[PDB]
Amino acid sequence: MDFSRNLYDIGEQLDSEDLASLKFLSLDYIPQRKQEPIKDALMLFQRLQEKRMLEESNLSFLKELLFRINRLDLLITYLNTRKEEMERELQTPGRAQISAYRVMLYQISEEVSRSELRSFKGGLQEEISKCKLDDDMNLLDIFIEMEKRVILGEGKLDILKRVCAQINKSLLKIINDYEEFS
Amino acid sequence: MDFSRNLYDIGEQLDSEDLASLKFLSLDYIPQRKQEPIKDALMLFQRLQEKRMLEESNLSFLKELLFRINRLDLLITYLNTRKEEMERELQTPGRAQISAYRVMLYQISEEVSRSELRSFKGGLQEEISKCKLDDDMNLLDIFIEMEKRVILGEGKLDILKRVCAQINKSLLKIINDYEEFS
Amino acid sequence: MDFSRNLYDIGEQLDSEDLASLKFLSLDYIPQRKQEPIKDALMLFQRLQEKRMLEESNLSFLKELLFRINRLDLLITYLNTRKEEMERELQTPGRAQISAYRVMLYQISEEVSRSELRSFKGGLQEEISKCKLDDDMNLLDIFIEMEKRVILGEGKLDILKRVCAQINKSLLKIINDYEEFS
Amino acid sequence: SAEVIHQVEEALDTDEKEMLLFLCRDVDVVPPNVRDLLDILRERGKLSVGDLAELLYRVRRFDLLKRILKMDRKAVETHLLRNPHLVSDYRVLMAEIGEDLDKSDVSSLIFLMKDYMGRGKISKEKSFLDLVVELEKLNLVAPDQLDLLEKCLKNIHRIDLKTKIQKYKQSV
Amino acid sequence: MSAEVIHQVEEALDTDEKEMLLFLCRDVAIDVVPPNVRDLLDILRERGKLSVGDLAELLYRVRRFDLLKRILKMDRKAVETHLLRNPHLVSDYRVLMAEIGEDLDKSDVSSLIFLMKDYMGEKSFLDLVVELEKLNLVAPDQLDLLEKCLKNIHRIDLKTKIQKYKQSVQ
Amino acid sequence: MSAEVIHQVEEALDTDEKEMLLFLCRDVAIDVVPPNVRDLLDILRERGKLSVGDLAELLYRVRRFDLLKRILKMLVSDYRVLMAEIGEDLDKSDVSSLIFLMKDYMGRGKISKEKSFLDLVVELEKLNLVAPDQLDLLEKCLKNIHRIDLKTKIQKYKQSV
Amino acid sequence: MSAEVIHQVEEALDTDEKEMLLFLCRDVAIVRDLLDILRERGKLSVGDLAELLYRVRRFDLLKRILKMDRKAVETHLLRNPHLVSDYRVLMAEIGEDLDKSDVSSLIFLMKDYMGRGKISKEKSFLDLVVELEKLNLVAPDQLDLLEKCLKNIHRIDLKTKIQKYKQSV
Amino acid sequence: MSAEVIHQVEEALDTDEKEMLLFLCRDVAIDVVPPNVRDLLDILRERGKLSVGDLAELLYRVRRFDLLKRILKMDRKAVETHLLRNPHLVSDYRVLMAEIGEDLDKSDVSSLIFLMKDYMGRGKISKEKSFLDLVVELEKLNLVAPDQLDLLEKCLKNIHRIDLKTKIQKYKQSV
Amino acid sequence: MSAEVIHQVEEALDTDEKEMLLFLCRDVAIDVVPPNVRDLLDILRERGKLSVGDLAELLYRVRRFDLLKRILKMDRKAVETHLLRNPHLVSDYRVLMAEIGEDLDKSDVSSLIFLMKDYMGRGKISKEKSFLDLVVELEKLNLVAPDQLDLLEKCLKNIHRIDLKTKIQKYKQSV
Amino acid sequence: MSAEVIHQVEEALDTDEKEMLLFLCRDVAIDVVPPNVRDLLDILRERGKLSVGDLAELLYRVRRFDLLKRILKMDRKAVETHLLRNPHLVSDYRVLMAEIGEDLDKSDVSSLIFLMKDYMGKEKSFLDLVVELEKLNLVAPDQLDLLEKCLKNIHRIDLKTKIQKYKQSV
Amino acid sequence: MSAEVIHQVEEALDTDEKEMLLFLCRDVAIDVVPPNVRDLLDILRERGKLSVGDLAELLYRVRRFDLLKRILKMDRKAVETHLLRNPHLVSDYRVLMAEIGEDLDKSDVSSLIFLMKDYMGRGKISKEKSFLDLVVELEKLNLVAPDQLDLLEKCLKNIHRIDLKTKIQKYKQSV
Repeated sequence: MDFSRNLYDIGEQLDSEDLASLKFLSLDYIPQRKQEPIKDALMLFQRLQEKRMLEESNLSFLKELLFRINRLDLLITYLNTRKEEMERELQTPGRAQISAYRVMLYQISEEVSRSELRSFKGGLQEEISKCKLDDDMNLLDIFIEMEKRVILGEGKLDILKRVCAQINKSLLKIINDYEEFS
Repeated sequence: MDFSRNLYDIGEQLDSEDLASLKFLSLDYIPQRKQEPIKDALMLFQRLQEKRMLEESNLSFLKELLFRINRLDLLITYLNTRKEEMERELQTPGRAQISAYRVMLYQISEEVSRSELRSFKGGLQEEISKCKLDDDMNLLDIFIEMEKRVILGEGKLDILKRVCAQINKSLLKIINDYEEFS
Repeated sequence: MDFSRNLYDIGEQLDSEDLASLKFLSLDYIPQRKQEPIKDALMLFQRLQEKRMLEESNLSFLKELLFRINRLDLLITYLNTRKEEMERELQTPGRAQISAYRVMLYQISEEVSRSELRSFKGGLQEEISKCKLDDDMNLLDIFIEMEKRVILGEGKLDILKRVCAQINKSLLKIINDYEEFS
Repeated sequence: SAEVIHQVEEALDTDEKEMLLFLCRDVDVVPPNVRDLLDILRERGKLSVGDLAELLYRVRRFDLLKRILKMDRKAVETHLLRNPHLVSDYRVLMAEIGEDLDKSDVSSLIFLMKDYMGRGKISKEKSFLDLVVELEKLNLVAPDQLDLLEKCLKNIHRIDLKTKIQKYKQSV
Repeated sequence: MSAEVIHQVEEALDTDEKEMLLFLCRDVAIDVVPPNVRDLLDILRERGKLSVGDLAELLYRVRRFDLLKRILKMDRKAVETHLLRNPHLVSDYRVLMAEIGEDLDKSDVSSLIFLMKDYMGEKSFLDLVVELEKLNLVAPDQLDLLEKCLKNIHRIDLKTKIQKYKQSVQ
Repeated sequence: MSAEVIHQVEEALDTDEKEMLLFLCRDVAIDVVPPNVRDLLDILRERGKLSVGDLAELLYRVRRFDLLKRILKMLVSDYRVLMAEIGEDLDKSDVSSLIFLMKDYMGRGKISKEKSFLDLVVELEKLNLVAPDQLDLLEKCLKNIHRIDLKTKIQKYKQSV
Repeated sequence: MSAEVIHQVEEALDTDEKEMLLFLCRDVAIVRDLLDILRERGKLSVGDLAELLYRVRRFDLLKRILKMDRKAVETHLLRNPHLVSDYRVLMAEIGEDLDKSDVSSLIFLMKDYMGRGKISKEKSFLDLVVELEKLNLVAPDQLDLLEKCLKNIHRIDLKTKIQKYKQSV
Repeated sequence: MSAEVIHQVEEALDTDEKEMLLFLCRDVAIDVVPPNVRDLLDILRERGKLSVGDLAELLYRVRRFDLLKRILKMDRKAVETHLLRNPHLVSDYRVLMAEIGEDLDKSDVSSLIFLMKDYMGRGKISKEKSFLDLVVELEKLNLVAPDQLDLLEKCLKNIHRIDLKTKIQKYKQSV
Repeated sequence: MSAEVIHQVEEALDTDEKEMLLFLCRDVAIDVVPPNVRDLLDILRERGKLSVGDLAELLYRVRRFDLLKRILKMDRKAVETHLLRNPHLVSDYRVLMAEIGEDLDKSDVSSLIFLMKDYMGRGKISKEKSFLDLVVELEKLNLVAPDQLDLLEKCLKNIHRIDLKTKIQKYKQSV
Repeated sequence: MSAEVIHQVEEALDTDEKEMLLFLCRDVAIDVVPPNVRDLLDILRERGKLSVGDLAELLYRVRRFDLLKRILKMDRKAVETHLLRNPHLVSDYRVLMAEIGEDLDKSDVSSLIFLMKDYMGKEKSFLDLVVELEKLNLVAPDQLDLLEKCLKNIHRIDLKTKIQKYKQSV
Repeated sequence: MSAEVIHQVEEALDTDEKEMLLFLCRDVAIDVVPPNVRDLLDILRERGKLSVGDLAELLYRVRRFDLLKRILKMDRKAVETHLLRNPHLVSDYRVLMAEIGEDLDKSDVSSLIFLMKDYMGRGKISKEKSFLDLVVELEKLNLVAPDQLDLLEKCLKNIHRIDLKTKIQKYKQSV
């Protein structure tokens, strides 16, 4: 039972915030109904295993998830993989199993402070009800809610650009980089 | 293999809160006894199918429910309908299968926070005892309880206005707009 | 067969908790054995019909039962009776087919929350051992168990008053009102 | 008559039939079915319209009384009070006690009473009236002595029925 | 044909299937009270009403295609062609009654019994249907009572089925 | 082989069909009671009723078609067949109610043995309580057991003649 | 003289019905041969013939043979004097209401009184009545022992019927 | 005594205890086999082996004391005293077999007949037989005797019931 | 050993054992079929074939050791020894048929009669019949015989019972 | 062999393993439907297909190894070798169905039956559902397309991998 | 002893102690499986392995000394002395498993069943299970034995819990 022990050791280190980030990043492969009862890393790993995206021979997806959420110590300890090799593998076309849309959304969410989050909320208190605009909601839930109302899509980015222009320029730089990659 | 699969795919994306909203919105066609043992969207779809409000050649009610709870991605993906067509269709008189009273109640329920919820519970201690003032009750449960004791009828709205006047004026605006529409 | 249709429509609107309340309130005219296999309102209505307490020209007992559980909407919608008429009829002596002691017990049961219920269960450990202290039961079952061992009756209320004095005071108000009516 | 017997027998339950047979055991030969019991009672001459009304009233089926015998509760109660009884008070008391025990209570009663009775004699899934008739066969429950029944009833924490037994004892 | 074939058919059937088959053959043996399915098959054979096509029709009507393929060596397409060409043994009214009886649940049939207790004076829907037929309340040409009762219990799909059948008779 | 076929037919017949045939041929066997089908054929031969066409009509009402085909190697009153059909349409749970309902009319000990409906009809016909033109008692008894469909058949027979 | 009438009467009655006719004429004179001899004695007549059919409750033969139904003979029965005593028809009626499940109790309980032997052949109530009459234990004006036995067999309606008959005459 | 008491006793017994009464009286009536209770009682009365004490003993052995009080007008103590000073009409082996037969429920007799369906015919005991019927069948094959009980004890132990085995051992040590 | 012994033996038996005894003794009494057990015993004794050995053989074949011990006062071991030594009066085919009938139950015999009603006819076996009656009916048509048992084996295999077929083949191999 | 072994086996097993055993032995009893495991074992013993090795194999399929270590006095290695050499009773299809049904939880079966309701007409387990499907001639060892497609649709690809592996094996 | 004491004992236990008692009494009645506690106690009484001392030991091993004080009127010191002298009804392996199950909280059994999910399937783990259920499943798969505890010790070590491993080593060294 070496593989299951390794997965348990990896899932031991993750905290609540990393669990939420993983749940957001794994939306395309797990529907909301399965997402709701997930409360720890073991349940998420079981869900990933059920779709045959994670097993003894195949470990690319777990490595990609760990790389995206910026946890390299786990990669170098419990998986024996370094940063350069992961980047080289990801740069190869067809290997990335997470679209650039989710990656850029998470990167944008990683660079917002509480004051900037409040500015983002105030910029979007018109098209969104106050129910999902409570102080407890972070940027990931706001992005999910906007995706639910088809005001933020893969080809639709007007609202995001307009709101980000009122806060910072670096976010617009990241959006421009994503558009360039497209 | 086609229609049932589509219904299952649609129902897989609805979490517990959206299921509760759907159950509340459909009280006029599903009595309390059928409402009680429901825990997933598939059973609700079965109940709607039994009453012949949802089938291969008739999808109006499902589209109306999905548009009322502000879920446009499902409409645009799994049903191929845009916001403009649905808005125009619902604006036509005699075609809305859900009474505007329930829609107004749900829209009010979407505009209350936890502090506002506690203020609402405190304001309703006269006609309703502390038994229905449970901290786990949401606003929809309070609305149902009021509807049970004929204090919140479709023609009787004085108590709702009196309670809402102590929280915000936007709720009074919504109620007045509904009354003007009549 | 419009009368049976009306009774079926009334019974379809009652969930499980209201059915349990109706079963508890009707213990005077229905023994335990005839009450155990009852799990739907139709069986209770048929049992009442057997004893000729409910028919086409005699609906007073059904009206009283619906009034005692605060289901006035069913009264106005189907039986065509408002609260004022029922209050006037019940104020007249001799028209109450349900003893006031049972109604008082039910009202005490309604006014207790979860923490209050657990405190109520724990407060009986001073005088009764674990044999009759089943915590899985609810307040109504506790009252029935107390009635079985003649520790709580119409003429015996010391234990009930002592337990009620620990948690709340309005319950003592209800008990004192019942005693004043006695 | 003849049609009234058919109408009565076609509109009864199973446990109700058992209760009726237990009540009629007072008036002998063991009856196999309710139809045969009614035929025996009519042939013996004890059956009468008033007696049939009393029998149906003892089992709380007033709707049957109105539908068939065209009588109300007040008339049959006055007739029962004025005229001599058909079923003894002890049988009515036993039936009333039996109607107030659920499945758990009768299971506990049979488990308690299995100590000095055959395991297969009572077996399992049986009503309280069957246990009562078994005790009657063993000759330890009689209209004058009910001490063992009262003690066994107290063992299962049911004191209201013990008060009922005490009140019946005080009555006579 | 051979006694061993009908013996195998009788052995393989289930109790609910036995009851459905016994009810569904009431049109033929109208003056016979069958105590068992084996006796019913014997009576059908002795009256010259049972053949390979007839047995295939009976087994296909209770949805037992595996028995058609394994024993009678007939597939669904062939028995459907035989049904289309040869006249049916059983009228579509009994088929409709059986189809309706397979969809109602325990709570629904209990509510139906409570509703219908007024006209008459645990039991499955088939027993209720045969009791209604006994009192001449519902007949293949008159279905108003059953349609009204099905509409009153908020199960309108079966009412749609009945309406389609009633339109198909003309 | 006129004798061989009729002797072989008697083997396949069972007791219930023999009783039904006796009831149907009551009119033919008025002069002497038939003890058995084998002797019934002798009585019919004495009457001179030995004929393939008349004999084949009986099996049509008995509904034993396979033996009809074997005989074919390929008269009776319609009032009696109505009684036969009604008797065959009554299950074993209703004959008890019938004999209980009409217990007071006839001797209680006369029906001590368990009876088929044909025997009860014969007993009531001996008392002339049932007639081809008088069916009020039969109709009332059928209605009291809550079987209205058979009342329609009774009315159909009454209106036919 | 027509023997065809006698043949038809013999054939129409089944074997069990002959015992009723034999018991009815116990005191009148002392199977079909007995009827023929009674015709020779002169007591038997066409009018008295219908009385036997009326008592035995077999009304088809009245239309088949007598050509007169009960309507014509009901008045004649009252007009004609009683050919057979009512004491015999009362016993016939009592035997009518007794089933085969009761005669065993009678023969078992009364085995002590009459001869205990030759009880292997099952006997009807009429045979027991004849046996009792042989020992002079029962008289037409004395039915006390019969009433006692009927009460002992848990049958009260016939006990009241016996008293009704006794008080009637 | 007379025919009336026999009739009353016969008509006041259910079908369950009639089998017990038939089994208990096999030793007395072994020249002939009776078909029913009434024939057996009448045969014993005619043979002179039936009296008030014999009927009281039989009713006490079948545990129907109410009939003793009603018909025979005796109570338990009187019949016990009569039994203590009179020879037994039924042997101790018969009453022991009957007593064991009343402590076995359905789940045990089914197990016993399934276990011992191979020694005897499969269709011999196809119908659901009681323990008394099985004991009679075993006695026919001369496997269980008043002095030989090893096979019965082993069979009882084979179904995990040791209290009855101790009862058998107690009876064996009694003699 | 007068007629009293045979009278006791005849009266002690029950219906099924009497039927089995008549089927077993049908071979010897081929001159006249005895309608009653008394007639069979009388004709057997008249010819002188009835003796201690013959009665012991008859009672051992029907598997009733109680009558053998009580009446004949002979143990089963001595019966077996002197039955092996002396010539057998009952054919092995008859005891084989008796055993096969023993191993069958009501459902299986119903299956056989339903399957084989085509040859027997409705009126021949209309009433429910035991396996021995069907065996006699088959032997009437000479379809089954000690030198011809294939049809019986086929019919046994048709009802899904292979152990009986293997027993039949074992008997065939032995002889 | 003896009745003691059958009695002990009946006493040991619980209800779920009993149902699995009945499903596994469904095919060998081609025409008899047994109500109890006792009846099934008696039928197998009478038909001569029950022996020490066969009973050990049947208990091994149900995964009750302590019973082998206690009753049959055998370990898993001996029964594994016996399977390797002596041909086995239950087909690979039945054990594959049991393996698939073991992994489906109490909720996925409801979604599966909702998807499949269009081809047919209430706590159904997967074993009961597959028995019904086999009755309607929709799932056979030659026809495994419906099950694979439906398992893919509810996003359970490990079971689809199992089905594909089984198809590749044969 | 009697039925009344058994009923009083059963009416006082809660659900968790009921399950613990059912697991503890596995070895004594391994042939059968009882549905609830009352049936298990009845089975124990029928098998003759139930006495006042045995019931006292069973109550003591589940830590319910109040019942042993009032229901049986016994003292824990006397029970300890009896355990010292008399043989133990339950082996130390069962009490060790019960102790380990008691020491494990709700959030660790999920980790344990996830680690060992390869052998089992999801169907059993869909419902919530305690440590006793997992132990029973492992025993049924013959993966854990009283003389074979390496797998459980390794699994306990893998989840960063050492005190339970020390207890396992203590028991292993005890023999």
